[PDB]
Amino acid sequence: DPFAGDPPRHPGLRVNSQKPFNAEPPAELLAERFLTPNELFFTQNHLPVPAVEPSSYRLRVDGPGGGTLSLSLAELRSRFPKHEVTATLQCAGNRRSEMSRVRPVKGLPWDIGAISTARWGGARLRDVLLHAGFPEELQGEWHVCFEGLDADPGGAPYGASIPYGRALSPAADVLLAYEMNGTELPRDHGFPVRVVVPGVVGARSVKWLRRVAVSPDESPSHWQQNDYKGFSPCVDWDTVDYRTAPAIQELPVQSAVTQPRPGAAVPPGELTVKGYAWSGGGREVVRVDVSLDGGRTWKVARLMGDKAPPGRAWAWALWELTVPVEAGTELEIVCKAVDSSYNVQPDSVAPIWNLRGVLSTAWHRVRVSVQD
Amino acid sequence: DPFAGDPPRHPGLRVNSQKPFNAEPPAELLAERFLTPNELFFTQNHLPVPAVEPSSYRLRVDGPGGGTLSLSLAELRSRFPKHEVTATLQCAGNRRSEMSRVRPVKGLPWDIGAISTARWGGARLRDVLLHAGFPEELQGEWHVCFEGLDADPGGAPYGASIPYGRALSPAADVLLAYEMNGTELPRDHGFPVRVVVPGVVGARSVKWLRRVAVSPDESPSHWQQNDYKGFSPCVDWDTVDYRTAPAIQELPVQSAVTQPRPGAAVPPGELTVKGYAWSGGGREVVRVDVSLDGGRTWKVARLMGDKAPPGRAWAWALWELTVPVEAGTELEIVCKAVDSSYNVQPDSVAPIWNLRGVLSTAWHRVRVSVQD
Ligand SMILES: Nc1nc2c(c(=O)[nH]1)N[C@H]1C(S)=C(S)[C@@H](COP(=O)(O)O)O[C@H]1N2
Ligand SMILES: Nc1nc2c(c(=O)[nH]1)N[C@H]1C(S)=C(S)[C@@H](COP(=O)(O)O)O[C@H]1N2
Ligand SMILES: [Cl-]
Ligand SMILES: [Cl-]
Ligand SMILES: [Mo]
Ligand SMILES: [Mo]
Repeated sequence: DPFAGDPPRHPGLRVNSQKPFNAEPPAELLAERFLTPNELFFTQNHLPVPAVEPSSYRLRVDGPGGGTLSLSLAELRSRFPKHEVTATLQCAGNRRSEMSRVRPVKGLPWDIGAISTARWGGARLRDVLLHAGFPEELQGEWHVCFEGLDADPGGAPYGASIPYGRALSPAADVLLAYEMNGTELPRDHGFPVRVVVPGVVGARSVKWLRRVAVSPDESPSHWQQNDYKGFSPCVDWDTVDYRTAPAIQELPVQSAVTQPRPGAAVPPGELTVKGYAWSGGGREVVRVDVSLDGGRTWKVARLMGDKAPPGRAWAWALWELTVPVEAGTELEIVCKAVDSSYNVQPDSVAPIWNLRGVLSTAWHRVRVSVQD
Repeated sequence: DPFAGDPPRHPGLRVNSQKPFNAEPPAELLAERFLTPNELFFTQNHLPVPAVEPSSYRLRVDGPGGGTLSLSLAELRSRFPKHEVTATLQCAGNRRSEMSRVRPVKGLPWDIGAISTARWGGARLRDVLLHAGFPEELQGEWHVCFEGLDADPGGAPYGASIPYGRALSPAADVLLAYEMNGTELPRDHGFPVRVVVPGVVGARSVKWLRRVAVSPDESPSHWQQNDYKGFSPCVDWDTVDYRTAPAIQELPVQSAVTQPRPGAAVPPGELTVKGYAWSGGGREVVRVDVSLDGGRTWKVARLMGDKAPPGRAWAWALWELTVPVEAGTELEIVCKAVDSSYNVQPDSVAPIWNLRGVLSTAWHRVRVSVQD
């Protein structure tokens, strides 16, 4: 059994796949803290988790001339000044289950928790590429490809890429992280090294990093070429052409209600509605609107989190609204967020449906009742 | 009469205000060419158009030390290498009239044409600021403020600002343009010099430029402080607080059908539906979905325009779809676009309504009939 070596996990996780392991924190905890504890941080693994011996570990990074720099874990910690970045990882498949309610899709049935936040610490990718000899700017469209230590039966490793410009930008904060929420990277989250690409879909943050290579083309791996792309709602498995859409990089504006939960009965009087909101590309969320009546009237919720500099809002904003509720009434609780370029979330799922169930950002609707 | 000196305009424009002059090209022409002819390019003036004598004209630019560089038109053309940028200007109030159909708003009643595209030529703002002595990077949050030659009765000039980082970035392409579609700037469009801020709302492209100043704060002008901001649909004229929302800079994904027009009767057989689509922040539009039945089924339209580099899609994409139509049927034609960070347009206007009628990006719906 190729999965016998996997780490043990926290017992309260909402597991949707045991092998390979994929799970999300329970929604009643998801937004309980700004930083998600390492043991509740959602996990997405495509393969068995690699067992890595710290000192024999080497990160291979290909130089501009065809040579190969070979860094050990200790050298990565001491050569480069440690940088810390608090960033939210949201999986492309977050909220896929709401899509399945319209028309079945292919994929892990995530609810609203394929997203978590953490303070990451490690080397700036930028610094590692400069040390390897690359210039700050290459002419044309270049990419930085990553490969993990985890590989399938037939030898292919999980892989992804980001544009060279993003890798080199001081502002973009791309890290080769070896620390998570102040402790070392847990095995499930990439020990000893992973890439963390703030503002960008989870798929690009390659875990258990074994190689970094600069290339004129995107990563040729299956997960970069033939997956994680958005299509028209009309497209199906026989008409789908992966060359007609760009690989998902930055994600659109997103939000969900974490309290209360669907079906709940809530005491009359006052109700505190809580949730998260986030946007890709470092775009700050500037407002969250909340509705108790299915989206015909709205009030502005209160935002917490900490103002990050412009174009660098890598972390979610948690929100709450305490509102008056009348005994024996029916509520349809809805939330929607607005980002700094004023992008908004769409009303319904059907018009954004796609065969892979990714990019599910329609309003989150929660139905509950007020106790008599 | 303070407006006696205004330029004459093309006779076929859809004028919504004569003084000050505000007009849009007729929708049947809007998307007829990729570059909008200077005489049809939409015009938004807040005040009378300034009469400027070329040789006595001086652009005042404040240096880092409190000094003042003073450039003439000839020096602006010869000191700095001319750069050309094709960029679409969309006004914050575009499609405001669709908002008014839900609940009256305050503002010029634009239809779908408060948007146009042109090839601009002039000095890079960047180069002008470096010549003035500024560094490529200032610590903290800085702004570059602009003031036009046009001023109200009580002396205040039209003004706006953009973040310093945007002004200095080579990639961002901010220009002090003196040419438009190969000829000199027409008076209505800012002769002799205007700022052109690609990917950003029209309001920031200050026309008839008289001053450029770097400041730790945003432009203090009315149009930067107490206008051009987005609010919750619940907010009204007595609860509105302009300090709770950011000045609009980058705009969200947008699209509209230009052919056919509402109410048209179209021959049976085949129908070519045409329109535009655009997104702010240099984000390319990657798809346009078109529906003939009110948005329940969709087909992918065909895109034209020319692939710009990543993060620099400053120009709209024109689109068309030739579709089969049955005699004696009713059609509700709808279009929606998707940008490179996968942002999408919302289904309905009501949930994005705001008191100023700005940021109108819900699906454009056109109802027509097929002739028997
Ligand atoms: N090596 C490797 N990295 C990977 C993956 C993987 O299967 N293998 N999954 C990816 C995807 S789809 C996601 S959403 C994130 C999730 O990271 P997390 O498990 O630490 O939350 O890891 C990315 N990095
Ligand atoms: N000096 C000056 N610049 C200005 C304006 C103005 O009133 N005065 N209007 C602004 C706004 S709201 C818009 S939408 C654009 C429109 O530019 P255009 O008239 O060339 O299309 O100009 C901007 N620049
Ligand atoms: Cl997934
Ligand atoms: Cl307006
Ligand atoms: Mo993912
Ligand atoms: Mo405007």
